[PDB]
Amino acid sequence: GSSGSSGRMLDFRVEYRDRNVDVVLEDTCTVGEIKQILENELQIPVSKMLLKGWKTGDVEDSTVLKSLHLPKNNSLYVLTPDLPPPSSSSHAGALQESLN
Repeated sequence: GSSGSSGRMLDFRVEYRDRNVDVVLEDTCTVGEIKQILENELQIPVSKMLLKGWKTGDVEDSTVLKSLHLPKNNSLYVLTPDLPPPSSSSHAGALQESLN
């Protein structure tokens, strides 16, 4: 059965322009995960997303949660400067051979 090893879940509340999403991942996961994760729920590219609001200055994706020892209730926020604003429909912006 399930015994011996235990993993504490962390509720990371990511406040994004669109809305606040709840994230749950063991402390074993890498800080970078939270990023790619938010994409599986917000469908947003980690590239356009900028993880911020850490515990100490700026944390590197090469760091693990268990390292920072985040509290039970966590609150983060994403900032997409490049990515355009959330709009139902728009006209401005045509497609044509051109790098992104």
